[PDB]
Amino acid sequence: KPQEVRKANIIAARSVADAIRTSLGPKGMDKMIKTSRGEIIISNDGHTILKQMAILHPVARMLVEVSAAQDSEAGDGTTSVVILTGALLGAAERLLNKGIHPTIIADSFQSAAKRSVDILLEMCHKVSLSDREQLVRAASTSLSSKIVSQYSSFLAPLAVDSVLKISDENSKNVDLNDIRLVKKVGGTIDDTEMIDGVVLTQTAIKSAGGPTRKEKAKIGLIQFQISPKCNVLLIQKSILRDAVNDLALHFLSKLNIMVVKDIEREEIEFLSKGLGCKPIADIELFTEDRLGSADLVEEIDSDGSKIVRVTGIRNNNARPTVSVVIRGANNMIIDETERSLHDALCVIRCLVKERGLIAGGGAPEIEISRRLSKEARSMEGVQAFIWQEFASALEVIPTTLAENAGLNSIKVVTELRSKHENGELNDNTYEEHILQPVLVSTSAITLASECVKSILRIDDIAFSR
Amino acid sequence: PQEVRKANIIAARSVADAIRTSLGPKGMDKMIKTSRGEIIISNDGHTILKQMAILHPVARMLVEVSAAQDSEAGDGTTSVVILTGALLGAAERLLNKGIHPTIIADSFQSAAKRSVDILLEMCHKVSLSDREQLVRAASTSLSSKIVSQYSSFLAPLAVDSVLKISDENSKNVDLNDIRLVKKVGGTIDDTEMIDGVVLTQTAIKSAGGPTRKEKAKIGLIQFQISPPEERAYLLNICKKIKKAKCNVLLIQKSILRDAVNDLALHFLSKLNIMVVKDIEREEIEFLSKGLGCKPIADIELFTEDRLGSADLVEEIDSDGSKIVRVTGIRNNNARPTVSVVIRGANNMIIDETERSLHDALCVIRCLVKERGLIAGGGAPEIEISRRLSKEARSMEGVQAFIWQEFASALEVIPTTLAENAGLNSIKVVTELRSKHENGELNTYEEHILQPVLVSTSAITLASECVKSILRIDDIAFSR
Amino acid sequence: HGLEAKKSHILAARSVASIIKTSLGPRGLDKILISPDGEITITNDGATILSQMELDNEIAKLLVQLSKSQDDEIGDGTTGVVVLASALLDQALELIQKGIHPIKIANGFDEAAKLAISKLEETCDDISASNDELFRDFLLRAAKTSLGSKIVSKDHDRFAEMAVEAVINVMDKDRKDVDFDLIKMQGRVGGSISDSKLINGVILDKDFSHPQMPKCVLPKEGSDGVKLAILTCPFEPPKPKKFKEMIDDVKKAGADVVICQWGFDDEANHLLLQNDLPAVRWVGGQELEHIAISTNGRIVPRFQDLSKDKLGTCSRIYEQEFGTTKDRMLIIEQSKETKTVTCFVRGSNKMIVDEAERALHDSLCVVRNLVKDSRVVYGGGAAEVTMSLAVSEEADKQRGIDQYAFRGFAQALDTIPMTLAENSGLDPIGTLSTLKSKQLKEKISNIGVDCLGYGSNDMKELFVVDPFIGKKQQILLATQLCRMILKIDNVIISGKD
Amino acid sequence: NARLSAFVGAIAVGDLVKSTLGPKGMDKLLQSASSNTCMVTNDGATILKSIPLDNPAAKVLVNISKVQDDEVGDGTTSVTVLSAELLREAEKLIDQSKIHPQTIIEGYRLASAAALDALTKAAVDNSHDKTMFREDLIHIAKTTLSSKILSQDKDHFAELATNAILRLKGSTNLEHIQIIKILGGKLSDSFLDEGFILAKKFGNNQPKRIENAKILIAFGINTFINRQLIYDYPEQLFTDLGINSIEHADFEGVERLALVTGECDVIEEIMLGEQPFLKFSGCKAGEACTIVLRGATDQTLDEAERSLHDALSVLSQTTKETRTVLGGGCAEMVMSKAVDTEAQNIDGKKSLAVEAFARALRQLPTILADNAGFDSSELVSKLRSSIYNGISTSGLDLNNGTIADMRQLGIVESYKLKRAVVSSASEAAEVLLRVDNIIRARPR
Repeated sequence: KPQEVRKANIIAARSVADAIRTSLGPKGMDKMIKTSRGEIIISNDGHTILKQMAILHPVARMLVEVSAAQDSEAGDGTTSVVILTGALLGAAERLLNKGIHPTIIADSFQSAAKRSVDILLEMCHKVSLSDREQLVRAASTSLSSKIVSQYSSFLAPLAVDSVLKISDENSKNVDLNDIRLVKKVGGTIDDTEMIDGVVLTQTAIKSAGGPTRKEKAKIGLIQFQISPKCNVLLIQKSILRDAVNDLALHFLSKLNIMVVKDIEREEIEFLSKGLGCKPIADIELFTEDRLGSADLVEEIDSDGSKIVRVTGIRNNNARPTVSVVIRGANNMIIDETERSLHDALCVIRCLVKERGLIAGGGAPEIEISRRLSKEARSMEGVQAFIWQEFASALEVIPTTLAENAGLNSIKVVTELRSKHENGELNDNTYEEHILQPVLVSTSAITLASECVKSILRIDDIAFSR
Repeated sequence: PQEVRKANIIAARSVADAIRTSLGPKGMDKMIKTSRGEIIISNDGHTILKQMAILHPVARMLVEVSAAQDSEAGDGTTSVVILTGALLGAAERLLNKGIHPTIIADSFQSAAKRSVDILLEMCHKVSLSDREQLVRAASTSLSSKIVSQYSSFLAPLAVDSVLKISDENSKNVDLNDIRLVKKVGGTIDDTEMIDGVVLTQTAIKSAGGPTRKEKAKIGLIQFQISPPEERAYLLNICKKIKKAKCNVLLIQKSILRDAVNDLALHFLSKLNIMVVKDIEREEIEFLSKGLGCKPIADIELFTEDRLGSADLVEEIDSDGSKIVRVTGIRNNNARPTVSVVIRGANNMIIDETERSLHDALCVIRCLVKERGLIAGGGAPEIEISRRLSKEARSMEGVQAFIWQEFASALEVIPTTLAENAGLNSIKVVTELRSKHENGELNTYEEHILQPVLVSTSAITLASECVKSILRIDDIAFSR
Repeated sequence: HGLEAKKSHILAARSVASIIKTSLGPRGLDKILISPDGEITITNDGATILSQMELDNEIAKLLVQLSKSQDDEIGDGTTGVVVLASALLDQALELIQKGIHPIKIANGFDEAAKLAISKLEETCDDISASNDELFRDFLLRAAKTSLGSKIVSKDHDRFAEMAVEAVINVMDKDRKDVDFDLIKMQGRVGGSISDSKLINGVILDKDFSHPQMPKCVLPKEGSDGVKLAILTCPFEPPKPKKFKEMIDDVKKAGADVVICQWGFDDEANHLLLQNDLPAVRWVGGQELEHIAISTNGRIVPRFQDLSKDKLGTCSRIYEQEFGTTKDRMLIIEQSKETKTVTCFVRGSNKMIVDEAERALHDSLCVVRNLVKDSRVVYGGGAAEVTMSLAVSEEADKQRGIDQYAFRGFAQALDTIPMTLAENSGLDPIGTLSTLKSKQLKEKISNIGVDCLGYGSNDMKELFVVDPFIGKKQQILLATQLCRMILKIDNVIISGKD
Repeated sequence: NARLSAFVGAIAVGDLVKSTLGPKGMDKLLQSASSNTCMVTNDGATILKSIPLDNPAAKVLVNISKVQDDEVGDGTTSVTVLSAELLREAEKLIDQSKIHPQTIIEGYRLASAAALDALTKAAVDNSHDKTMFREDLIHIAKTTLSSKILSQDKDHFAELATNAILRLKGSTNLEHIQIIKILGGKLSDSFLDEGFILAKKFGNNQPKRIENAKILIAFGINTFINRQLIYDYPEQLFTDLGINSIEHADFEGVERLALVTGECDVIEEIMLGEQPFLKFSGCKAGEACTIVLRGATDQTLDEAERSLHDALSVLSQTTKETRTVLGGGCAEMVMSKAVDTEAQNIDGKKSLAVEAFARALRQLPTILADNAGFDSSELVSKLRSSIYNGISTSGLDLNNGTIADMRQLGIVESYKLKRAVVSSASEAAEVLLRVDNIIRARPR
């Protein structure tokens, strides 16, 4: 029974989706997870639940990879994509009882996903990146879900102005890993410096002889360490042996060469991209062509930070990589602010790759299910019946939102089909400032079609070592 | 389907090997204790297989084969079981070679027919006109019985009895028409042929009974003389018998009522009508054949045309016997039969004497169907294997290997004869095959002879038995 | 309880319904059944199969209770209602999990059923108002569908006309009332089906007592019908709580044959033989009523109350020998239309007689609904597909909670064409989607699943019609049954003492 | 659950009679609780009726076998085995072959027409030279007497049944031939007599030979016949009046007398087997014959009764249909070619259903070679290659083991017998394929 073995994995996969189903939305139910090490963590984020769940089931681990790609591409909807995946698995259970092979089930999802996107783009309102008033109100609403509210007014133009410089035109995917959120102890939320050139994670030399400032400097990346025309050099942090000898600090001080040591190993790959330089393993291969370009290098300390900033890289291959600096008093300030602004950059990232926006709250899922139900008569054969089950599987997202909010399940869903007939995208979430970008709803359906496909295509599993 | 046949062959081989030890007079006797507590001891194969109450369905067929062995040939009831198991034991290796039992069964029938012609060519041709070999055949067969010196006079009495009913082309003759009546008293030296008929009982011992009558009619009557004034009811019964002039009345024995009332004895005494009562049910069919009469249920069915004729009906005076004899039945339609009276002082005499005469009449009857005799002692079993040795090379196909195994199974009979006698099994058999280059059938000087029908029927019955054993591929419960 | 029985009632109905799913249609299963009275027959009729099924679950007992009342109205729609009612329970199970009360499902199917009736009437066609010349061919070919699965299919052309006259005679054009008690179904062993004749009157299984009595009754020089005597009192001299005086009352009244409920003496056959007056003995009480109605007679309680007006008059009375059977029954016909019609079928085997008898009785029930409503609809799956597309389209226009109750009703109607497609060797999903495309983009028509082998769609050319009152009766009983099942949330089964 | 029990349960029915098919077949033994009722017989109708079966689907084949026994009386084993082979292959047609069950039914319907057309094209009859037609009746009688003890003397019995049917010239009714079984003598001593031997005598004491007798079933009659017994006084009064009364005439004896006479020239009384017999002579256009079989025991006669009755029932049908076909595995081989011939143009779902019927036609001769001691897969495959393309004459030989002609060996079959087997077996298989569930009412 090769199909019955797969049905056992489908039931186990739907059980995971039912656990995440209660956590959907800000009013969703939290989940308590106790790790084997003894750490007790709790949260409503579906991405953090599936990461620490330590699923031993081979097929159920696909939801973790989809949730990882959901946050890496769209950045939002990691919880809803798991529920949407379980809906197609439940709809395919009745298909297997009718004698339908999963290939037709998987192939029809490709035509259903591409059709759902084209229908979604018809009702979507196309927006342009040249309008700065739309991007401020879009990121400001995403910051209302956190403790910081009144201080988020100055954080809205911070995320908008950083993307517009690197957006250009027809950039398609824009990696947010190049945008670094600098978390330093001290200061306040209202104190922020863009410093579009670059921002490091480390301080300067506190010993005697260190210039700490240099004009017209070339910054290279050196993975080597000095232990028993380059103005500024970087030394990789190594706790095993000594990084930079005290005698070497006095030697380079006479040569008017600024030294910054103890560079974090995580930022080595980050600085090799935005600065457009190359890592130098050995001094024998160390040349001038691998250096950077900096007009002025200075160390500016607001309060206690003692951080060095660089501006005007002016590199042809490299681009204006911007690092955002975040200040705050308590540790819980710069932390929650980091995750809040990270989700704001993901919403802006969705508008750059795909223009247009829609109103959230399960509004498009109702009309798409209505249009696909009427268009199902245009097809013929087994594929025609799949369009009817695919439309019913899209109604689980708006139904769960009504269940987790305390409202009547079946009553609110009927009110959606009734109001959406006369009006178009009017139900009002636009007056409530609820805006979900179209790329999130597009990626949630696209990744669900590939996730359910990779499930049904497994007809058996055996021990392999 | 082989698991059903292999289970039946092994179960039947254990039965044949158990009876194998009983072959010969020196063989091992088998004991059977019935559930009622009775224990019997004897070497007879027909008695052991009958009282064994075998639950195995196929093994019960050996009883029917042993029954036809004694009914046709009259000898070899133990040998036919050994020969049957010899073919079953040889068939075990045949199934291991992938041979279907149809070829195994069809080859035994073809080998049995060819084995008859081989024995007839080596057999001594004799005829029934010579009484020299007929007397010596029955006399030497009684050396295994209590009778020894008196067996010399019993041989010619059995020869002349068969020669009358044998004729020429009659071939098989029913042995049930020969009745041996045993009675206490007298001796073996006193014998009377009485070709007319002999009854099993005495006559009326009451007062008035004539017990003897001359020129009387004999007929079977199922009626009974009983009371319902009573003498008037019995007078009409005796008057209707006088109408047909029937002076001999035979009443079937029944425990319901009596036979003849004492008041009717005085009525029949004046008419000189002899009455013989207590006629057994087995003799009802016997008297209806030799006498040519018919059983008469009622008094109206009694007619003169169904009555026979009797020269003289008398009751012979003897010690503790009083046997009634009838001579001169004078019936052209009914053929005569032989009924011999057996007398003796001890009850154990007249018992075994009757059984001893059974084996003497069968061997003589074997010469009636097929003339000639073959010396026993393993001679016919080895002689067939000698001829099949060179004939097996002339065959082709699967059957060629069957002829070699068929001759090997025939060696079991002479091997058992050497084992039960205490002599070495293989050593005696090799000495017989060594002299086979000179001598052939040579036991002739020891006055030990065997008829050809026993050796012929033993092969024929065993060939069909084993043939029917392999035909059962399944055992089902059907009620 | 609530969380328990509501789930168990759905699984209990699917177990019994799944047995008869493969038995639906002419391609279904003929099941072997053995009655406790000793009668053995083989038929696919759902009313007989469901009645023989006896189980302790209370959900399936409602199927027998509904089929018992439906047997008198139709009797051939037992397999259609159970499958349709089970499809409503399957869609009701999903509505319960969505938070919809079970009483809403009962009221949801009520408005959905009445809405689908008006949609079917608009697409319905009429016979008498369209083509009168084909009115004869409609009744003849309607019985051919039910007789195609039986040995009758060879001789079906002869029995097609017999079922038409039997229904019309027992009914009136204006009233359109047909009773099963007025139609007698009888048969005996021996002969073949080609010798079966239609009888306009009772049977009584009478040999006319002594054989010297005349086996045929003459009109006696143009008299009025054939007068028969009906006696509610036994034949015997009067005693407080004579044969020549009682026979004179029959001769003066002119009754040729005398029918009585009790036996007669041997002297009765001697006096009735000289006057050529056959006698009838041992007639049941129910058979006495059918004689006076067909022969236009009266019930005479006493001996001296006889008269020419109270004697039933028929066309003639003759005794026709049937094969080698020693029964030698009677046939009483009538020239005028009577209220009693007796069907008589012969067969070479006892199982063949009962097989063709109930097969002919099913044809009488189909024609009964065809004459009740002149308007007929196209069956074979085309009725369920047409009624489903109308409800599914109007479901979006009807808002509220009942919007999902209307969508589930449309999907429940699709079970019938998918069930017939599974028994016909075709894709149930592929055929269902094909039938919807032919009735939408091309033109509005009725095209059902093919019960008989053919090479294309559009069975309308084959002129296969079903009665509108028959199909409407099925959806009403299926809706009424589905509501009643939802009204029982608890099953109380007492033990045994 | 029901389909698994109906398919396996019906195969077990065919596995009981699988050894009773063919002249080389084997005998089946049965044992009851009393153990003394065990009887060895190869009769297929006796095995099916005696063995009780709790399977309701298996009881269907029992009643169908009774209908086949009434028409002919032989070939009932081949009908059950052929119906079992269709169900054994149907298990593979459903599960792994993806075929609708009704398609399997429609597949056998289209395949049955091809099997009947193969027998029609292979049916050859000779109207001229009645001596050649008489030899065909001899060869058919040898196949009917097969599998029975009579096969020994069957060579002598071949002319007994052949010459008996030629003396009828009339209706196929078997009431003209009366079978009398007397103990004693070899089986080869049986003879054919048209004199209507009667097993009962007449009167108490009356003359045996009667001349110019007038037979009257109940006037100036010399012979009287009564169904009941006779009282004593009139039995004596009938003798003085010259009227001979016959008694103990059953319903079967009266029907045989109505087909002969009335008057008769000579009534002679003979004595055979120790019982009075009556041999009539000088009837008026006598169509009736009497076959007297002499057996050794009652068990031999009881098996010979139905053996001769079934052999004459097939020869009686050969008068209406003179077409004959070649048997001994050749008839089933020719029909196997017509199935694959019509398989060239066929639908997708019906292809494997009809092709499975072709292999089922070769399963009947496969068992015939099993009980013959030969190799079925080796011998049938060699014959199938010759029958494949043209030149179809020879067929399976159960004796020598090679490929020999059935016409030269004298093995032929009747056309009416084969068309009845292919029909009844096809209708028997369609009933069991339809039933996926069995529901039994609660008994009382």
